Order: sequence, then C-alpha cells, then structure tokens
Amino acid sequence: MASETFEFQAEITQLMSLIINTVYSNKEIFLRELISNASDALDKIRYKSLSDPKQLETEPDLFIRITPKPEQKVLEIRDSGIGMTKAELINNLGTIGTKAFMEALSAGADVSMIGQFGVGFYSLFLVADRVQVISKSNDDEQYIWESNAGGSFTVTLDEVNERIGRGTILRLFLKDDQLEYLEEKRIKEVIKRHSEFVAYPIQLVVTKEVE
Amino acid sequence: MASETFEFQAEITQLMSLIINTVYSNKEIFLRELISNASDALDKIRYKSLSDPKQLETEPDLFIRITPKPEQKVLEIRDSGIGMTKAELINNLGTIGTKAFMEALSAGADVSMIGQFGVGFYSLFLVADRVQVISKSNDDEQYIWESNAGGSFTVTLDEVNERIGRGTILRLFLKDDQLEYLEEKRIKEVIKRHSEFVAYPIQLVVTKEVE
Ligand SMILES: CCO[C@@H](O)[C@H]1CCC/C=C/CCNC(=O)c2c(O)cc(O)c(Cl)c2CC1=O
Ligand SMILES: CCO[C@@H](O)[C@H]1CCC/C=C/CCNC(=O)c2c(O)cc(O)c(Cl)c2CC1=O
Repeated sequence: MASETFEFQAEITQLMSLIINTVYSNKEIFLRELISNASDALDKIRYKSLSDPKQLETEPDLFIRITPKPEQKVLEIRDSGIGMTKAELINNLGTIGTKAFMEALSAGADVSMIGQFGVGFYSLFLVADRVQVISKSNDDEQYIWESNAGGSFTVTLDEVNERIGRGTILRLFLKDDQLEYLEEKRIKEVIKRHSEFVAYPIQLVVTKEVE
Repeated sequence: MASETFEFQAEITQLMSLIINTVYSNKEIFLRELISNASDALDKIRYKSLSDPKQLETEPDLFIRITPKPEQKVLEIRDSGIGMTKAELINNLGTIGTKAFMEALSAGADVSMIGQFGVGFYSLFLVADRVQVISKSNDDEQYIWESNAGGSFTVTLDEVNERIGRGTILRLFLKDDQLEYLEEKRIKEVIKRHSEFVAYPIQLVVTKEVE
C-alpha cells in the first residue's frame, strides 16, 4: 500500500519548525487546541446531521476520547466528528491565517493565541516530534496523514489501523521529555483547566494491571 | 481483500452448537480458559525466545490485556504471545480431545472441565454468539479467523484492525444477556476468582468520562 508524498506550503513548514524547537514553557496548551478541533468536527457532523440524519449511522455516538499508549510513547485524541477525505487532509493540513500568527508571535504573543489564528493543530509539535492524523469521512476511505515537521508529509490509504466508523484520530508521538502526557492525573488536570465548556463527553482510556 | 471459507471438522461444529445453546449457569468460566490460553501462548514465545532472543523484538512486552468495548457489545482479550500463522489458525481452530469432552459432558461433567480436554477455546460461545480471532505470528502476516458457531469459518488477511506487533486478540461479540462482562467490576471479580496464579500482567482497559 504505497504512500504519496506532498510538499508543505512554505509558511506552514515555517510555523512547524519554530514550534518543534521552541523553549516555550506552557506546552500543555496543545490539548485544549486538539479538543477544540475535535469539538468543532463534532459540531459539523451534528449540524450536518440536522438535514441529513443518516450521516450519523457510521458512528452514532458523539464523543472525544483520549488514549495514552505508554509503551509506544504515543498519545491519541479521537473524535467521531465529520472527519476528512483524502483531499481534505492534503488541503487542510499541508497545501493551503498562518503567517499572521508567526508575526504576532515575534512581537511577544503567547502561543496560546494560536487557536485564534486558526492554526492550533500545529501546537501538537510542542509535545510531539511526529504525528499521524487518521481520518474517516463518510465520503471517503480511511486515510493516514503523517508529518515529522519537515517540508513534506505523506498520505496513505489505511490498511494498518483500527477502523474508526467516522471521525479523526490524532496520534501524537511524544518527545522523551514530554511523557507526562501519558499520565491519567496530568491529562485530567489539563482537561479541567482549559476545556471546561465542551458539549461532548471526553472519555479517558486508562490501562490498569489488576491484582 | 477476499475472505476464504473453510469447513469445520464435524465434531467441532458439534461442540460449538451445544455450547451456544446451553442453559448452563456458570458462563463466567470462559474467561479463565481464554486467559489460560493467553498465558500458554506467552509461555511459548518466552520459551522460544530462550534460544531465539530476536523473536521478542516484534513486541518486547509480555502481557494479557482485556478491553471492554461497550458500544459494540464486544469484549477483547489480547496477549503478546507467540501468535498463529494463517495455516495455524485454520488447523488449530477448525480443521483438526474434542469428542471425549462431549462424552464426559453427556455423563454429567461440568463444562468447567473443558480446558482439561484441550478445547476451552470453544467455551467463549457461552457468552458470545460470534468471535474474531486476530493473530500475528512473527512468521506470517496478520490474519482474522471468524466464526459464528456454524459449520464454516472464514480467514481473511487483516487490513482493517490495529496492528498487533505479535500475539492474538480474541474479539468476542457478546450476547445481549451477557453484557455484564463489559463491566470493570464483574471482570475483576472473575479474574481474581479463577486466575490467581498467572505469570504475566493482566491489564484491564477502562474508559471513563472525565468531569
Ligand atoms: C489548519 C488545519 O486545519 C485544521 O486544523 C482542521 C481542518 C479544517 C477545519 C474543520 C474540518 C472538519 C473536520 N475536522 C477534523 O477532522 C479534525 C478533528 O476531528 C480533530 C483534530 O485535532 C483536527 Cl486537527 C481536525 C482537522 C482540523 O481541525
Ligand atoms: C483447540 C484449539 O486450539 C487452540 O485452542 C490453541 C491453538 C494451539 C495451542 C497453542 C498455540 C500457541 C499460540 N496460541 C494463541 O495464539 C492463542 C492465544 O494467544 C489466546 C487464545 O484465547 C487462543 Cl484460543 C489461542 C489459540 C490456542 O490457544
């Protein structure tokens, strides 16, 4: 199953590089941004479903789910939102707001503003050096978009991950110094602090050895 | 990705049908049998690794993991044991002990003996009307064996489920009256009662909405 490679729009590559290298202290803001995106996508499939009810049948439950995978130093944020087609992943995430945030930043702006420029997605590079966005739109097959903050990303038809009925998974490969975001306590503390007013259930998946 | 269909050896079909239909009370024994199988497979990759250390690299952690999936009425039991090749799944599970258990049964035997006849796998039909066995041996690709207790099963190259590095997942589609096995409390109670002496960590995956 062959990967396709695409070039990032120049300013996006610009944004990603300063973030992956930054010494900024409050890296935990990435989670609010990703939950905010998840909530948005859930709004869209819900609003969409107002006039097209069958759009919900691929995954009737509306949720945001966070799943620590300690062994792989991975953190996943899933939602059963509207999802993105292959062409949406390519367009939305790489090939097409941005520059103005970098300008605000260089003047003293707090990266927490990132979401107000519409580019909070990229805040994930505060805690991760690599990401896979796995997405299933009702309108397309399941696809994997992958980036390590370089100048190019890949998109691959998904034959390796669990089927999500509909929606998007952000699979973050955490940096070695950022492994705290795998911890149930840390995660819950960050959720409560910055994501108080979310319309959808936020589920936390915890793995505990029984005794 | 095309399915292949195989016929069950007659006595196996025999065994499965009486179990899926039985009014037997103590259906919870299925879990000890599946944990026992998981432990066995883990023994085999560990013993195997004694003379062939690199066999462990596909999945360095040795664990048994149970994952309730309430939305799908599914219960998964995973291990990172030795796993089964496509030919092993076909051979082991369908096409090749058994009859003597059915004879013990018809004389008054308790189905809890099933494991002593080497066929405890089939006890899963006490709680499930359908199963998918997903397996990855170091020696083959990932495959899905599926049965609903009929006279035939299917085997399909796996392009739809998460990659397991190595091992086996039993995905049980629980009957409507058996949904109690999705419950953290129930599961823990059954583990402690019948699986006290297990050499490997038994991990329980619990999904909890945060507030
Ligand atoms: C600037 C890049 O574009 C994005 O940020 C957008 C894409 C366009 C805007 C909204 C589209 C609807 C579907 N959204 C998603 O699938 C999505 C999600 O369900 C969680 C996320 O964490 C991100 Cl990232 C995205 C994708 C996402 O939020
Ligand atoms: C009678 C049918 O044969 C089986 O029962 C056997 C297959 C032959 C014996 C042992 C083989 C080593 C690998 N075992 C597995 O992958 C396995 C597992 O890791 C969990 C299970 O729950 C079952 Cl079921 C099996 C498969 C299993 O235990």
